[PDB]
Amino acid sequence: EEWFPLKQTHYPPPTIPSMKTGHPTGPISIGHIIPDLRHLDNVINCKGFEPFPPNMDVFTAHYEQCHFGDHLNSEFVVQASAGLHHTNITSDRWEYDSVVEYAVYPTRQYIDRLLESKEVRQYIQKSKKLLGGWCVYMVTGIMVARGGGRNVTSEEKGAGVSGNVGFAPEVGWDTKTKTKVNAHHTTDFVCAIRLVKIAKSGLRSSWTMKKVTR
Amino acid sequence: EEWFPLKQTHYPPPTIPSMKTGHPTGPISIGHIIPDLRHLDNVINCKGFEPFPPNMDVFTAHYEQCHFGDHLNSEFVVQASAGLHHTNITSDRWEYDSVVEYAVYPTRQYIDRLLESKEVRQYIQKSKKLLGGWCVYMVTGIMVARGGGRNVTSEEKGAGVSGNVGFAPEVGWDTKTKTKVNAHHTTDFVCAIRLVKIAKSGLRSSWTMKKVTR
Amino acid sequence: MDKCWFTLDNAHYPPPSLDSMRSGHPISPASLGHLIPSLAHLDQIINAKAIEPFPATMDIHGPTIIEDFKWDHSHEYSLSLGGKVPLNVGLGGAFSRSVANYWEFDRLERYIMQPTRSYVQKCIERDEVKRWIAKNKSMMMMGRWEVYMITGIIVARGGGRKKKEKTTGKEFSVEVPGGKRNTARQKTWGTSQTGDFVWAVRLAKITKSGLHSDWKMETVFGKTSSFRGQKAIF
Amino acid sequence: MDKCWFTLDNAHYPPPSLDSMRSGHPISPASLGHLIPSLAHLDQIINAKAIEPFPATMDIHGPTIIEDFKWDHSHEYSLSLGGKVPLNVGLGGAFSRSVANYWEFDRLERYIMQPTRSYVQKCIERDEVKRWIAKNKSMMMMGRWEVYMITGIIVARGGGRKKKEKTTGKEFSVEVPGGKRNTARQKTWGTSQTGDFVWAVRLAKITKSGLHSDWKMETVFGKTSSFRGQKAIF
Repeated sequence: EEWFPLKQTHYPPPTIPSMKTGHPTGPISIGHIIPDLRHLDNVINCKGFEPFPPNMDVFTAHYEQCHFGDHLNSEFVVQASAGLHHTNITSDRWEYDSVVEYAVYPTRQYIDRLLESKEVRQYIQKSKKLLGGWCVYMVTGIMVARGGGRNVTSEEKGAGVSGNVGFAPEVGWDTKTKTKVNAHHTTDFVCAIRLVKIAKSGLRSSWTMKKVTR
Repeated sequence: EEWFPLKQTHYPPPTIPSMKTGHPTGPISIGHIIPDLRHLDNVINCKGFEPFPPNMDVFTAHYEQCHFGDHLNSEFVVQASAGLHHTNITSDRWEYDSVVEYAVYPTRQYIDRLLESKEVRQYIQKSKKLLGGWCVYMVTGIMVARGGGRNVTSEEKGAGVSGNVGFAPEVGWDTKTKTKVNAHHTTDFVCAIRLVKIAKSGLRSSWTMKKVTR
Repeated sequence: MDKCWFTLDNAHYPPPSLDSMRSGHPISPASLGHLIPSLAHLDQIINAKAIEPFPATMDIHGPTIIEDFKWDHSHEYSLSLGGKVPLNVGLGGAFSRSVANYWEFDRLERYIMQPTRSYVQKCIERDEVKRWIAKNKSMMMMGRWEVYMITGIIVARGGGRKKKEKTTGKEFSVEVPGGKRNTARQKTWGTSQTGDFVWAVRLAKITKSGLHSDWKMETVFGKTSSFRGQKAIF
Repeated sequence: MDKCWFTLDNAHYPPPSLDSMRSGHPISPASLGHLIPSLAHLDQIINAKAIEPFPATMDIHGPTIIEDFKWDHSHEYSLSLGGKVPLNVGLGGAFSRSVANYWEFDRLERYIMQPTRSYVQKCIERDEVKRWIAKNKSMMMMGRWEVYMITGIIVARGGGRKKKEKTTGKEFSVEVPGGKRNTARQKTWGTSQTGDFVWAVRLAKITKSGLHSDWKMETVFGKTSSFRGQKAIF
């Protein structure tokens, strides 16, 4: 998937009055277009976008005492004249205090008039000139924490390679890495976003809109 | 069966003044005609029906501290080169507080004049045109709870299939499902109804009325 | 089947008001009188903010209230397979997935209406619906329309506590030389939703093979016709 | 990847003020708007105290504050090898290095800005940058410019406690007659830094293969392109 969590906390939340005015006051807000998830900081419509029509509205949800913890174990073991042991142990814990979720739903005419923007039309022309079929993403909803939340991260990576050569030299490498990070954020930040994929290829009459899940 | 219990609680009870006025105020009331038990929400005489004659009367019964609990165990076991084990364990408990029962008895002339209704005559003509012999059901009595009642449901479904192929692959699937639902209703609803079957086929001079038991 | 209530995956829809739902105001996408191609496409409302007025024979019945609704569901399964080919090479693959859900709610409120033949026929004769069915271009569905109409809504009043746990264990071993790898993941998500919002909806399927046949309607029981449709909770 | 914050090895840079950074005053070598060939060459600022004015569309966003930041990192490894040549001579060489770091900080403050296409193009058209790229004399880098622009800064407010331990054990044995020597060193360094100073910086790599191609920019994730570049802490 429903949402894509962002592992970044350097993005302040937009204010409510500027959420739907067409000129956001934050790095990430509803109405932006990004080339890809990785290139999240390259906002195509940096100048702004058309204000939401009266039909458009934002739906809000509230959550309290929300926490999220996950673990991961990866044991890549190769036994043979060599021996490899790659052990990865990862632990992540997030304990929030209050979370708010904003969502919206697009419309065919609104996306069409959005594609007529100067920056958007410049990008699509460049993409069409370079690539046969263009594809972009649009941020639909944002989940914003309130007051931050505690974070605990524990990473353990152990790599052991033992190679036997048969004058019969032997090479033994045994490396270990531990990292325990404790953080206590005390400010609001964007947690997760929803992306809508807009693509067109093969000289289609109209573009195609799809949803992306993890 | 004597009565057919309904496993639904989205049907409010009719009020007493509208019970015998010919225009019920509830989804299910005495005097409706349904094509089948499954199609219980397709009331043929949605507009209404003739008011009860003075000879007709409703008999009422009262019950207190009524509870109903049942269990079910199903063990479908197949041993052979495959092994199947399907274990179903179901538990249901209903604890009411007060139950009222309303019953009536039909008459030949009343059913005949009921069959002359616009919606009823339209349906019987369509059924006769489509099917060789028509058959309908009529609700006779309704049992109504007072103040709701506690409900506990426990379902456990375990399916285990082990298939041996003899390169000798083996496939083992072991799935289990548990569901425990606790509910505390606090409003009146219809519990059970009695159905009278009216059928006619083979160009019979008069239709046939029968009772249905589970 | 017996249960015919499908729960929604989105909780940001505001709950409709009694006067608004009587007047047929589509404040939220999930409301009585709307037509959707499927449950997963609830946002694709066929009706263009033109709700047929409710006649005097149409009632919303009553607000059936449910209190202290706590249900627990643990769905766990484990599959394994062994492929050994001669030289001798053996492969062992095990996949275990466990999903444990635990929900608690304080108050749920039910609203339900019974569609009639005349009302559905009036709705199906709208120009928007005629345009939508005209969008169909195929030979197998020669006039075959499969639309779902929202018939009942149950609204949670006070939020609730949700707990979800997902365990995934993938063990992949190959014996030739030999390499084995185990990937164990355990995700947790605890939440305390607060606020009034629609909780689940009941839909009645309307189908019509062609103009020669008569269009039929029936309440959906069990699971929806969509791919991997979620089964009714209660 | 996920982490894109590179920590500095020098703590004597004074922290820029909010009014100074808005006005683009290069009080410290590490500040927003500067261009450096590499992270290790931060003192070699390409800009000659000529910061392009920030337009109305450029914001410094907000001071994201982090409290009670304590992280521990122990990186230890041990390699060994044995070379025996026939007469018979054996050599045993073992090298063990352990580096244990322990940092504690009370308050960290984040500032970040998002570069735009127009602003970077204005910066790249400066005469100083044109002179610097003209200093390049090679054929493989036919117009290939790889410059890093400071995009974000995080400042520690209150110093912190640092502990570093380094253990080095070198055992060298030769069996022929035979000589063996063990060299064990254990260095310690405990410190309590006091004062406000910049802590780490985030850079966005700008590259351009040639005039035929378009110049691209992207935030650096993982480790920098420099030799033995330190990985991002968080």
